[PDB]
Amino acid sequence: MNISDVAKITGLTSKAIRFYEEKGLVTPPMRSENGYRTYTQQHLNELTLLRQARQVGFNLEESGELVNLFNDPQRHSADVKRRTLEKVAEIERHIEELQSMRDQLLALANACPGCPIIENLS
Amino acid sequence: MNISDVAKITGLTSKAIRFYEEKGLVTPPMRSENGYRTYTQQHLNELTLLRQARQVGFNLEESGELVNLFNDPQHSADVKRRTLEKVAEIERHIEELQSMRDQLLALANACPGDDSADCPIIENLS
Ligand SMILES: [Au+]
Ligand SMILES: [Au+]
Repeated sequence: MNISDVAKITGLTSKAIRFYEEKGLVTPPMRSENGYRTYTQQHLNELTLLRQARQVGFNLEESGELVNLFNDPQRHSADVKRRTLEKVAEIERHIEELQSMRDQLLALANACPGCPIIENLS
Repeated sequence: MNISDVAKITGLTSKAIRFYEEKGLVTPPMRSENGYRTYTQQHLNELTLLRQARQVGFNLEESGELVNLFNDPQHSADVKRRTLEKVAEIERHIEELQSMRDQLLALANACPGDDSADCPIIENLS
């Protein structure tokens, strides 16, 4: 496949695909007799993984490590699990933060008719 | 007040304060006899609103619009409206993080968590 198809299939922008290549986070694409990029199911898997890991909160470095673990035939599922539970703790904190912001906005909204909001924000 | 005083009082950097002005998000300050910016309590109020609006979820334009409403002599329900949409947006964000947490905790529970290569987490993420 060419980069365009890989994009449509993975839900990543060509920009992003080329980016992960520049960072060395995914297996480089192959070059054809013409000098253009072609990918295989293997590249599709690595990129899919990378996309979903970013979606669930993993940053770049971590996402790359997951690709490494993915390509490691002798990976320890325990290592992946520890990383996943750590990531869960972070998501929990992130949730607590957003909840704290939501309560403050709701308080401001409560004290308002149809302006405490603006007055207290400045 | 000069720009440095405003920075100390609001906690914003002088670069940030110059940025807000450059983007017309706040009222431009006047000039002193020597050509330096002079601020008034109105500037402190706009910059504070802007800093707190951002800290509580609003983006730049939304913050700029909140500042425009602030300066208006007249819109209780026009702000309560914006405020409540920002809350709906946050709740949706919370809903999404919760969903990712549960999904990761489901995969982790299915994980052997041992020295074998079989891994449901890696498998259902790639
Ligand atoms: Au209000
Ligand atoms: Au696992």
